[PDB]
Amino acid sequence: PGDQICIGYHANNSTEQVDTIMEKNVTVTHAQDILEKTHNGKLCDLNGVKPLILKDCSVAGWLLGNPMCDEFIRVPEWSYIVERANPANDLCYPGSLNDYEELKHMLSRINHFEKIQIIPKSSWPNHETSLGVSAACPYQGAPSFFRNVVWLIKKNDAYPTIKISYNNTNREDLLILWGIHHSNNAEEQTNLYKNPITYISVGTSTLNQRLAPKIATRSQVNGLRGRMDFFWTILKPDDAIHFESNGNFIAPEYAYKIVKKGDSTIMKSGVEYGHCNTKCQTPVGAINSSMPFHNIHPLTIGECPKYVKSNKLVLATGLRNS
Amino acid sequence: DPGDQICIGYHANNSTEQVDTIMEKNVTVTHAQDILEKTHNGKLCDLNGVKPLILKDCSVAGWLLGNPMCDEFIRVPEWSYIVERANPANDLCYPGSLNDYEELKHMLSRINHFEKIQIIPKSSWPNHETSLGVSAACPYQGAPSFFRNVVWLIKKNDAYPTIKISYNNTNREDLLILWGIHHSNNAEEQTNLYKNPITYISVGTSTLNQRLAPKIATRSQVNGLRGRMDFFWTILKPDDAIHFESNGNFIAPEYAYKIVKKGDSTIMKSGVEYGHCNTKCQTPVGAINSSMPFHNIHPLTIGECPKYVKSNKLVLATGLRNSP
Amino acid sequence: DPGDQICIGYHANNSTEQVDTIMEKNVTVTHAQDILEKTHNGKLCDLNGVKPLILKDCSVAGWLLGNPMCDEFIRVPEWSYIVERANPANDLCYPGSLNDYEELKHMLSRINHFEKIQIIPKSSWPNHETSLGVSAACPYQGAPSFFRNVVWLIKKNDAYPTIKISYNNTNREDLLILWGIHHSNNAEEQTNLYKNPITYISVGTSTLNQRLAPKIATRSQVNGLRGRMDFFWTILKPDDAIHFESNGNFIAPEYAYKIVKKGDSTIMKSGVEYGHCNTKCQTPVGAINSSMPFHNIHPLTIGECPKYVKSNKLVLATGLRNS
Amino acid sequence: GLFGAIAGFIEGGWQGMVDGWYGYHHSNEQGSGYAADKESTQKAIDGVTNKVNSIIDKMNTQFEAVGREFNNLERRIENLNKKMEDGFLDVWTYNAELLVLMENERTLDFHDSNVKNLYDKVRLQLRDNAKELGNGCFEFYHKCDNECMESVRNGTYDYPQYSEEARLKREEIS
Amino acid sequence: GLFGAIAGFIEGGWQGMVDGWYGYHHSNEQGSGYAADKESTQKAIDGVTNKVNSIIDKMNTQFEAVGREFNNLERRIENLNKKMEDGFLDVWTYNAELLVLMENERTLDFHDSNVKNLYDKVRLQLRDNAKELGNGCFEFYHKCDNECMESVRNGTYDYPQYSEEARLKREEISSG
Amino acid sequence: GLFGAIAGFIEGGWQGMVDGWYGYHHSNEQGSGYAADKESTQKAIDGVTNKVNSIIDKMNTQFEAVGREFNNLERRIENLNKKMEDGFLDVWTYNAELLVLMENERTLDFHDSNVKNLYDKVRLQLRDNAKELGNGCFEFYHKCDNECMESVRNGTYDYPQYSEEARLKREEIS
Ligand SMILES: CC(=O)N[C@H]1[C@H](O[C@@H]2[C@@H](O)[C@H](O)O[C@H](CO)[C@@H]2O)O[C@H](CO)[C@@H](O[C@@H]2O[C@H](CO[C@]3(C(=O)O)C[C@H](O)[C@@H](NC(C)=O)[C@H]([C@H](O)[C@H](O)CO)O3)[C@H](O)[C@H](O)[C@H]2O)[C@@H]1O
Ligand SMILES: CC(=O)N[C@H]1[C@H](O[C@@H]2[C@@H](O)[C@H](O)O[C@H](CO)[C@@H]2O)O[C@H](CO)[C@@H](O[C@@H]2O[C@H](CO[C@]3(C(=O)O)C[C@H](O)[C@@H](NC(C)=O)[C@H]([C@H](O)[C@H](O)CO)O3)[C@H](O)[C@H](O)[C@H]2O)[C@@H]1O
Ligand SMILES: *[C@@H]1O[C@H](CO)[C@@H](O[C@@H]2O[C@H](CO)[C@@H](O[C@@H]3O[C@H](CO)[C@@H](O)[C@H](O)[C@@H]3O)[C@H](O)[C@H]2NC(C)=O)[C@H](O)[C@H]1NC(C)=O
Ligand SMILES: *[C@@H]1O[C@H](CO)[C@@H](O[C@@H]2O[C@H](CO)[C@@H](O[C@@H]3O[C@H](CO)[C@@H](O)[C@H](O)[C@@H]3O)[C@H](O)[C@H]2NC(C)=O)[C@H](O)[C@H]1NC(C)=O
Ligand SMILES: *[C@@H]1O[C@H](CO)[C@@H](O[C@@H]2O[C@H](CO)[C@@H](O[C@@H]3O[C@H](CO)[C@@H](O)[C@H](O)[C@@H]3O)[C@H](O)[C@H]2NC(C)=O)[C@H](O)[C@H]1NC(C)=O
Ligand SMILES: *[C@@H]1O[C@H](CO)[C@@H](O[C@@H]2O[C@H](CO)[C@@H](O)[C@H](O)[C@H]2NC(C)=O)[C@H](O)[C@H]1NC(C)=O
Ligand SMILES: *[C@@H]1O[C@H](CO)[C@@H](O)[C@H](O)[C@H]1NC(C)=O
Ligand SMILES: *[C@@H]1O[C@H](CO)[C@@H](O)[C@H](O)[C@H]1NC(C)=O
Ligand SMILES: *[C@@H]1O[C@H](CO)[C@@H](O)[C@H](O)[C@H]1NC(C)=O
Ligand SMILES: *[C@@H]1O[C@H](CO)[C@@H](O)[C@H](O)[C@H]1NC(C)=O
Ligand SMILES: *[C@@H]1O[C@H](CO)[C@@H](O)[C@H](O)[C@H]1NC(C)=O
Repeated sequence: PGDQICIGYHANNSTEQVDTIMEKNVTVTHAQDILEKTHNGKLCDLNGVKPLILKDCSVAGWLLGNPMCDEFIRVPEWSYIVERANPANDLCYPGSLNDYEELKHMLSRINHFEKIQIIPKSSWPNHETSLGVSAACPYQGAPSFFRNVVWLIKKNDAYPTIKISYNNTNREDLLILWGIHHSNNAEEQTNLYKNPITYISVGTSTLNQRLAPKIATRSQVNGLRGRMDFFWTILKPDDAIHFESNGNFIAPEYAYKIVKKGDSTIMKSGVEYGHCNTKCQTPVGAINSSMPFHNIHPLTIGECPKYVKSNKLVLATGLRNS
Repeated sequence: DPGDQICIGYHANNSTEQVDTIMEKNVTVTHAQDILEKTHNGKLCDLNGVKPLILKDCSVAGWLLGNPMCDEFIRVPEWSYIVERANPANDLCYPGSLNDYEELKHMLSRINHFEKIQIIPKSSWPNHETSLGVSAACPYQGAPSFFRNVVWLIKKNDAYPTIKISYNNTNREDLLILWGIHHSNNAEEQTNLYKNPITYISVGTSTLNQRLAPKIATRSQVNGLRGRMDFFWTILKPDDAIHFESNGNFIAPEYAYKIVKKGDSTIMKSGVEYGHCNTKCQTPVGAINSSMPFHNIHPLTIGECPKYVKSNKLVLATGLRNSP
Repeated sequence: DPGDQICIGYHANNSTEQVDTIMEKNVTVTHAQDILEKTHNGKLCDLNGVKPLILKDCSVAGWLLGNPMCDEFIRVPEWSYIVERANPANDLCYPGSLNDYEELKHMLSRINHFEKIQIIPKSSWPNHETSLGVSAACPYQGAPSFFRNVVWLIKKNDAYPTIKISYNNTNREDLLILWGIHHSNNAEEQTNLYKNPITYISVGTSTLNQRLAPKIATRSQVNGLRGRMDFFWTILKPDDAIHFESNGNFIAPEYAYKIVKKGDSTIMKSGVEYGHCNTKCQTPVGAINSSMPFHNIHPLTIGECPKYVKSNKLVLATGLRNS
Repeated sequence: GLFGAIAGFIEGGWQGMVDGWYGYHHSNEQGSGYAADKESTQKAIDGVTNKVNSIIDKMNTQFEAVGREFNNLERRIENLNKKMEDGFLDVWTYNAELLVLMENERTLDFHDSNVKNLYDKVRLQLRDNAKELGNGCFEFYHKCDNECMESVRNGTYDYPQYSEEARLKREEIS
Repeated sequence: GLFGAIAGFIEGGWQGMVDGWYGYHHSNEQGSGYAADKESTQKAIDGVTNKVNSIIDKMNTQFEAVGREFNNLERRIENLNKKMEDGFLDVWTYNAELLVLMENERTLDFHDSNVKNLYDKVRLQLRDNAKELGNGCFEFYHKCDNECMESVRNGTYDYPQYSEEARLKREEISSG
Repeated sequence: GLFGAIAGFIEGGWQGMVDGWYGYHHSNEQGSGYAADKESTQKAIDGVTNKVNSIIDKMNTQFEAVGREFNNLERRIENLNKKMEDGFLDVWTYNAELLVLMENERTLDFHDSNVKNLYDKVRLQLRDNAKELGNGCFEFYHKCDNECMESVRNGTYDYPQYSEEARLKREEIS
């Protein structure tokens, strides 16, 4: 006998196993895993724009010019902000920044950013401009203060009522920051500003703010019972901001031109910068796209796969192996 | 010799309809159905038989306070949603703000019954002037005016006696009451208007307990005005009383709104013209029919709508594979 | 011709259970299995071994401040979730408000350790009246009373000296401290109670810097009262001191709570009785013990629960067509 | 397809079959023509109708009011709504596409299954009394009148009626 | 009915057989009885068990506290929570209902192929020694006893052992 | 197992077949060897490639910035975000796992149907000129040389050429 023709199918030496709905651990000739599990372990540029990396400073310290942070650098643009989980450098003088979370969200991605001086120290001929200094903000071990703002003190035992204004002649939005100092007692209030009852008036086309110091006993933070509450606003072009105060005024000196075109968030990571580019950034590293799913980290920025709780997603492509 | 022949076969027609399967693309089929909604009528329609409130030239704040530059339309006792332009032409003729504006807008998005009534007529102010609270930034009928549902009280005969008034909600429905405070520009302006250098406003109900003081300072010019007026609101429940106390800078109510709210909606930002139509699903660019499980018109829909997807076609094969 | 016959066939039985396919409806099958959980025990249970904090008819505010109609001292030092009724009857006997009330309730939803301690004894006010701060709106057994955990300080001998008191958190645990301010009705009432026409409250910690002032104005009667009491709270972390300054209208704290929080939960609105049971998933109408992927009991669930769906049955065919 | 029929042993399908989805074509001494099998097409009509209705009707829709009611100092909350909206868009777009892709594969296989099953019913009735050309047709070993043509189509083909005459055409014809 | 066995040519289950989901029914001179194929039945029961377990075990459940913690001036936030909760209910409801509908179709067709696979197994062995009745049974052209029945039910039917014996009747049966 | 080919009447795969997924093994007077059916192998490759690409390309991805920007007095808001992120994770994890399980079952049966269809195409051509061995092989009743074997794999097998030889062989065993 003989002359036989047979029908059969391919088989190889593969050990790749896939799971089906009715059967588990089915060895197949070929298979592909559609789950991304690999990251480069480096913080990268997001679509060609480098992140703004704050080494040890929070956004509040970097914005207000904490003497332990650098005095601005070549950062005219960034795609996201990298913060440490607990930045050591923050508001050195204890206090607060109003709407700090909303301010950070706006500053997460900035198209254009440039510090300028809006009010020189020559604009205060009747107040002391160099005496606004504290030991809780030392620069070279010597007491100092926030670089971008001025702590005004009485001159000649007098604090004349301030009436100053700035017209935003720039063609871009301006970010202006100012503060109010909270005294500890009545005696300290007069020693610094000579005026017992004081106020701060801030006015723009949209802003109408009145601030008064809260003089009370408070626990020591960084050796200080005093507090300073800082505030911010966005001054539109050709608009003007008006400051009026008779004490406790932390007058702005520098301001930032803001051009915002997109949005991002704040990333909390200690991973270093790798001079790379990516479409998706996770706190532990960047991941290359084209897989529909991933399991690296939930707190991603960019066009990323869908984060799942799987360790393997293996699609079967070949035949069942013998 | 002729072997009789019986054959099996299937249907075919003249159809160019194409579907995509999981393993083949562009498969011609005899018949198919699309389960995706793609058409809108390009109009704003009534939602379940209730026409929306369409503020063509006004914001909600300006409409409520009675901005004289906003067009007056016939009273609308009920609406299913509120339509606003992206940038309303008139919002606040006198520069200022309305407190909790976003929440007030959301509450007023769907109102079962709305009716303006008079609570404090201008005849009820013997010791304060009621007709000079007027600005050129709020013209009405060729004359300087103000928000017409409130009254801007001014000193009379160089005197502003302290106001102590009360209103009891005798109606069976809730009442929306608005009032405000005027922020002066300097001490001279304050005395020229109210004669009292230091002024306050106290408002009290069974729940409300509010104290205001004018923030007298220098600001930028809006509509040619450096002053500001911040308005506030509350819902006066039936049989409760509201108590106003002030010695200056008080923007007293004159009209209030009997309000009945049963359902909830939002505010649609659109400029599409009203279409005198009814729908179960409204988009800012038009109404859709909402029979299919999916649609790709717009994400900001009001009503009972299909699931919004970013797709161009969802075509199901119903017939067989068609061959040429 | 009795040709021997071998046949091929399949099972059948008496089952009337029916499943639906994507192309056919009402198909009887020999075996079927439902993946929709539909049963609950109808009682409020412990959540993973921890009993819920059930407030019968008191709110979180009245329970915290010490409303006389509430429990004077709760036994639970630990709870998994708080059970409130839809409208608690005893919220604030004296009309007023509690600052950041909704966020405070979220924190207290699940508490690892909770113990009330006394931080300021009533003997700490030698020149103020500590026994006249009562009200008909806060009765205990008919007689006028007040919140048990705070002291309504009143002028003594027609004088209200400026108060300057402070407390250091010497404990090893965070302290929840509550205080308040009383809003007078008129100038004469302010004098009749505190003798100082213009008064203030200053509260200061390492993070808190608060200035309060009474709002003396005409208001509507609530519980027969036109006065109001606004209450506030803060978390005094260990080794930090709170500082109080006031010359009138001060509602001083007496008792505080040592609090340790290690998990999060929410407030459940229910009237269902406690069932002396344990569960990993709890609903306002009853706890469910299931491993099914879906349930249709209730949407407002606390715990590890299946996915709530709008379905009456999800029955899968685990057998063949019946006949 | 998945069973073999549409573009299988049958190549293109019949344009003259306008009375149904599946059917027969006979060719005897009396003439030729087309006919449809009512039971098979009706099941196919109901099956696809149920499939489309199930996909449409099983969707649950609720009233919602979707807008933008957060101000410039509530952008963090508006980001949360954006993430929620876009997340649901991704879920529904993905499911709708795959559901359409997969059920279309099922539907065409379902039509393929019906044609092959209709073939096997004819195949198991004619047996050795007819010979299969392998292209979707059968060659009778006897004479089949229009009455007997319906018998194949309507399930009443009597095997002994032509078994003897068949042998005189298959075995006898060498 | 995707493979045409369950209700295509078999046309009816057997209430008599209680041993398994699929099996055989022999009827010879010794008697009549029901046999169940333990091989395919065990595979089907194990296969359906995996499907049901996979539908159940793949659902990830985490601790969540669902409540209503927003007040009369936080309704916009509440609307966001409502849209989120309603959105997740719509997703799960659609998936769960359609998952059952699709898998119920596959499970029934899974049972349909198992019968045909058993049917095609017997058909190959007998070839011409037994005719195809069309009702899911094979009437042997030869004589087959209980031992011979076992060979068909475990895959050891010797065709040439009864070849010419079938032919003598086959060439005579068709003669009428 | 749905078609009883890959694990059924064909009990195993061929390691010697390396140029395709499905194919033929022949054994005639000129020798024995392997031949892969590229018409079936290419269509299977395109379909499997389309399925993997569809599972990948139909996913819609958008720019999102996922962080934690809510303070200690906004924990209700961040709990809303927690329920949103966890809910979407449950949706995607359940979808992804079941999508793999269902399609892996579908893909394996897709190969099963292709192998079965190859067997039926060869069987439909040989008819009674070959013997069905029930193991995936056909024993010819005639002499099928290398050119004849290619015709079977080319769908061009000529039945009338070997009819009398096959019938003589069938009678030769009688
Ligand atoms: C300006 C200054 O050094 N003031 C200290 C004060 O001296 C007073 C003197 O300025 C005035 O003319 O006359 C009165 C008597 O009538 C005082 O003699 O003396 C206090 C008690 O010795 C000091 O308090 C101490 O302050 C410490 C912090 O020092 C700094 C700081 O580093 O933050 C010193 C800075 O020069 C000063 N800033 C400015 C702009 O003048 C600040 C400032 O006073 C506070 O930050 C405001 O709250 O304080 C420690 O806090 C220490 O515990 C405390 O005893 C006065 O510093
Ligand atoms: C302290 C007191 O008894 N006040 C009531 C007032 O008595 C006057 C007295 O205070 C003053 O020294 O001398 C004059 C005569 O020269 C009066 O004898 O009389 C008013 C008129 O009836 C009362 O108004 C009523 O107050 C009610 C409130 O009851 C309580 C409460 O809510 O528990 C009673 C408490 O004794 C009282 N506590 C304190 C520390 O003063 C509080 C408190 O006054 C208010 O809660 C503050 O707003 O009030 C009802 O409100 C009732 O409707 C009202 O007519 C004075 O209470
Ligand atoms: C929702 O479905 C309805 C019903 O199918 C659609 O309404 C239909 O719209 C078409 C085109 O606008 C109308 O056709 C027109 O009819 C008039 C006669 O009335 C004729 O003069 C025109 O030339 C044209 O054929 C049709 O009448 C109308 N049907 C009904 C019942 O009113 C509607 O357009 C769908 N909605 C959307 C958003 O697509
Ligand atoms: C499959 O079997 C179910 C029973 O399990 C059938 O459901 C029944 O369908 C009838 C007619 O559609 C329903 O009557 C209708 O009920 C509603 C209220 O639910 C009423 O508004 C209508 O006027 C009418 O009386 C009946 O209630 C329903 N029963 C149940 C238990 O759901 C179903 O029709 C069967 N489907 C098919 C395709 O055969
Ligand atoms: C299924 O096919 C069979 C064929 O084997 C059909 O039996 C035949 O049915 C036709 C239809 O009525 C009968 O023809 C009729 O005959 C009488 C008398 O000659 C005449 O008056 C009528 O006008 C018509 O021509 C035919 O006799 C009958 N064959 C018999 C009785 O042997 C059967 O009806 C078919 N089933 C269905 C449901 O159509
Ligand atoms: C299915 O057909 C569509 C046309 O309906 C094809 O889409 C075309 O793709 C080419 C690619 O180069 C474009 O240049 C054409 O403009 C497209 N036409 C349209 C109308 O969109 C599509 O490519 C086809 N599918 C495949 C797999 O080839
Ligand atoms: C499948 O294989 C993996 C890897 O070896 C093993 O961990 C797992 O237990 C296996 N599962 C079963 C059901 O055999
Ligand atoms: C700023 O300067 C421009 C220059 O024309 C002027 O028009 C504008 O009013 C100024 N802004 C003020 C005064 O707020
Ligand atoms: C309003 O009038 C009713 C009429 O009986 C009265 O009972 C109620 O107390 C009044 N509300 C006040 C005074 O707030
Ligand atoms: C509380 O007492 C401790 C004891 O060492 C001290 O360190 C701490 O500063 C005190 N807290 C204050 C003063 O706020
Ligand atoms: C298939 O093989 C036959 C026999 O060798 C040959 O004649 C025919 O041309 C082939 N078909 C092709 C090459 O398309």
